Amino acid sequence: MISLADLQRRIETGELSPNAAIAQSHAAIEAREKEVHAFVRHDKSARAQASGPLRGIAVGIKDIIDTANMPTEMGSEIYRGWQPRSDAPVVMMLKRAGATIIGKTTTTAFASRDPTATLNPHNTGHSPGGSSSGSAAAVGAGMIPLALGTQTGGSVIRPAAYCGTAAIKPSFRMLPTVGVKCYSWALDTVGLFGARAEDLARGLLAMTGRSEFSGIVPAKAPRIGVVRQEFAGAVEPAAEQGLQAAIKAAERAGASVQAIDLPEAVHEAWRIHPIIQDFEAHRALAWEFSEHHDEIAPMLRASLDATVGLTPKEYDEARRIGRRGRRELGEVFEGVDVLLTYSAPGTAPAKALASTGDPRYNRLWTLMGNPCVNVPVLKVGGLPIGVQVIARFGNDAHALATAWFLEDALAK
Amino acid sequence: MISLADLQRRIETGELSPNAAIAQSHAAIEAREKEVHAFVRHDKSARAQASGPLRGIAVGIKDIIDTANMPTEMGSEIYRGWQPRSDAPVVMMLKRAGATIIGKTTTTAFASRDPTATLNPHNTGHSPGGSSSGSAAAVGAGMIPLALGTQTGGSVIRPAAYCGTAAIKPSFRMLPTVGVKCYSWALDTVGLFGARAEDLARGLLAMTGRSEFSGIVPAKAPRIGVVRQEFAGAVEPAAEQGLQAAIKAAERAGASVQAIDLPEAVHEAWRIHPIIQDFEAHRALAWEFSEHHDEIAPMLRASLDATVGLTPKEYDEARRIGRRGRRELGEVFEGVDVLLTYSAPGTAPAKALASTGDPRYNRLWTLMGNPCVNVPVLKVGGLPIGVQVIARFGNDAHALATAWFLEDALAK
Repeated sequence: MISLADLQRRIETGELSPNAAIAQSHAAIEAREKEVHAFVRHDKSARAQASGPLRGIAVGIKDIIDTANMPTEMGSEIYRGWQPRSDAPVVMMLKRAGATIIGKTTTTAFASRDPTATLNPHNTGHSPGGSSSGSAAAVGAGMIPLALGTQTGGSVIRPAAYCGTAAIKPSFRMLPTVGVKCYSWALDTVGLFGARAEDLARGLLAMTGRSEFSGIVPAKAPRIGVVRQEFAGAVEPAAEQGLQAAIKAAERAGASVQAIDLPEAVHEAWRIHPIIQDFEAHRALAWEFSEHHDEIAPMLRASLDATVGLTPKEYDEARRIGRRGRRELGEVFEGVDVLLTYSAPGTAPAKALASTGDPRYNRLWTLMGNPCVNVPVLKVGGLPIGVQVIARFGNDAHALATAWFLEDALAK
Repeated sequence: MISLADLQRRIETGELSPNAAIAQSHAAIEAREKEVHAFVRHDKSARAQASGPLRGIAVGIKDIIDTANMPTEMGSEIYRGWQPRSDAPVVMMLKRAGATIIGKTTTTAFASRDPTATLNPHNTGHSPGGSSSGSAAAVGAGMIPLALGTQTGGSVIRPAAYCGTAAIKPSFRMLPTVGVKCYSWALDTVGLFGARAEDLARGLLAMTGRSEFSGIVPAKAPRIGVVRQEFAGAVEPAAEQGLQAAIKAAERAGASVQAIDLPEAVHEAWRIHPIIQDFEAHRALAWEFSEHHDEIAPMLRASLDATVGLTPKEYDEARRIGRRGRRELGEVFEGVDVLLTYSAPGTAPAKALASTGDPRYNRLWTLMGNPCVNVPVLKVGGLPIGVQVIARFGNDAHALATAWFLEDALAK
C-alpha cells in the first residue's frame, strides 16, 4: 500500500515530485484494475496540483459523493451518467489542500448490501466488503494513498478490515455530508482509508485544518478497554485470533488492558440501529422507491419492502434509546482511553456468497458517533483481520494516536 | 388567503373535486403573480392527484429544495437551468400524501441576504422578507394553501410576519434536509407557510404521519411567558405594538401571561449564532466560493469574503456555547407552556432599502431548535405585524395549538 505521510515527506524534501507521485498512482491503478475493479471511472488525465499539503496525493472518491468534473452514479443504473453540478464539500476540502481527484471508486447501489464487481486485493475470490468497496480495495491494492468512503452501518471499518487497510470513521458530523447521497441522516458519516493511522491524521489535518491532527504521535501506555459485543452474536475464530494478538502486543508494548461489559443501555442502542437506519432510508430514498422501485438493486429493494411499515412512533422510541445509549457510554470512558473490539465477523466472505459481510460489530459505534479506527492485525488463510480502536466522541486525534501505538506494538 | 384545512374538509365531503381545487390555485397564481413575482417557475400543467389527504392541495416549493420535474436554481445564476435528478424527501412526503407541486418559489441567492424581485402582497413597495421570499408572498397573496421554505437565521418566521401568513419552523431535524441546498447544517431547518395554524398542523400530519399532529385543537388558557430578547436590541414601534395587542388578546381569552428573562447562557447562544452559520457556510459553499467567487450575489459574496478567517477553534467554542444555551433554555419551559416574542424587527422594509429584514429576533430559536410559529396580529400602514409562539423542543403540536388559541383570541 502507498503511504500518504511518506509521499508528503518525500515531496516536501524535494525527493519526489508531485507529478511523479501522481503518475505512479495512475500506473498502479492500470496495473491492477483488470484484477480488482475498484474504480467506476479512472480520470487518466488527472494531474497533480501546484501547492498544498496534499499536492501529489491521489485520492479515490466513493461514487455516492458528488464530483463536478466526473459523473456520480451512486452504484445504480438509476443514476447512470448523472453529473453533479458541484463538488461535495468534502471533495473541496481535499482539492483546496492540493489533492488530486484521480477517480470514483465503486459503491454498492445507494450504499446498500448489493455486491459490486470489486474484488479483494488479497484474494480475488473474496469480497472487499461494502458498501465502500472500491475505496477499501483500491487502497488495499496499493493503487492510491487515500480514499473517501462512508459509514451508516459499517461501510468504512468493515471493508477496511477485510482489505487490510487503515481507516477511520471520524466523530459523527465532523466531516460534512453535504453532497453525499443520504441513506440515514442520523447515521451517515464520511470516512477515510489509508495505509496507516499516521496517513489518516495527515489527511484529516489537511482537510479540516484542525491543530489536534497536527504533530500527532503514537500514544504511550494507553488504557485499553476490551469489549466483545456479545449482544452482537458469536464471532468467527479468525476475528478472535486477531483481537487476542492485538491485546497481547498492546500489553507487551506497555498498555494496560482490561475486559469490560457495556451497559445494558448500550446493548439496546445496538438493537435499534436497524430501526433508525431503515425508517430514515424510506424517507431519504422516497423518490427512488416511489418512481423507480423495480430499478432498485435486489437486496436493497428487499430491505426497503420489508420496512415500509416502520412507524414514526417506534422510530422516535428508537432514537430515544440511542440517546440513552450515548449518555451511558460516556461513563465507560472514565477508566479507559479507548475501547478495543472486532472490526468484522471474521475474514472476508467468498464472492460466491454474494455478501459484503455483516456490520453487526460496527453499527453500534456509528449510532454512538464515536471516532473509530481500523488497525490491521494479521492474516488467516491469506485474508486480513483487524481490530477496531474506539475513543470518546470528539477525540478523533486520540483514536489515531492509539491506533498508531497499536500498529507499532504489533510490529513488535 | 387559501386555507388548506378548509380545502381538505370540502374535498373530503365531495363538495369540491381535487381538480377544481388545483384549478383554483392556478387561477389564483395567474391573477397576482405578474405583480408579486413570487414564483421562479409556475407549472401550469400541474394536475391534482386522485387520493391521499392532500389531494387537491397545491404547494409552492422554495427554489433551494430539489424537484425532479422542475429546475432548482438556488436563486443564483450559478445554477441557472440546474435540474436535480430526484425530488427531495420533503417534496416526496407531500406528493405521497396526494399533494400537487404547483411550482418553485423565489429564494434569495443561496438563501442569503441578496434580495429577490419578489414583492410584498400587502404593498408592492415593500419586501416580502427573506430568504423564503416567494413562499411567504405566494401564500400571503392568496395564491396557494401551502408552501415550503427554510430557516437558518429567520427565513421562515420573518417573511411570514412581513406577509401576514401563518408559518412554522418545526423542531430541528424533524423534517429531513436532504435535497435541500445547505448553508449551515447545524441550523438549516425546513418550514411551512399557510393561512392559519390549523393549516400547518394538517400539512405536517400528512407529511410526517405523526399522531401528535392529529386531532389538534385550540389550546385553553395557556401559560405564556413573554420574552423581548433584549440582547438583540429594541424593536421598532410597530413590532412592540403588535406584541402588546397579542398579550392583551390572550389575557382577555383566559391565558396567563408573564414577562420572563432569558438565562445568560441563552443570550450568549444568540451572540455566537453568526460564528456557526458563517463558519459552516464556507465549507458548505466551498465549490461556489472557490470556482465561482465573482458570480456569487454581492451581499453574500461580501459576508463570505469577510469571514474566510473564522477558525475551527472559535467554531467549536461557539457550538459549546450553543449546547449550553439549549440545556438552560429547557429549564425555562418548566414554569411556562410557551414563549411569546417578536417575529421581526417591525413592518416589512421598503424595497428601496435593499434588505430582507434583520433576523436578530429569529436566529436564537433556530439554533436552539425549538418549534416556532408566526401568528399574524395586526397591520400598520397596511403592513402586517406578527408575533412568534415558541414551545419546547419536540412540542410542535402544542406550539400550533397555542398559536391557534392566539388567533381566536385576536379575532375576539
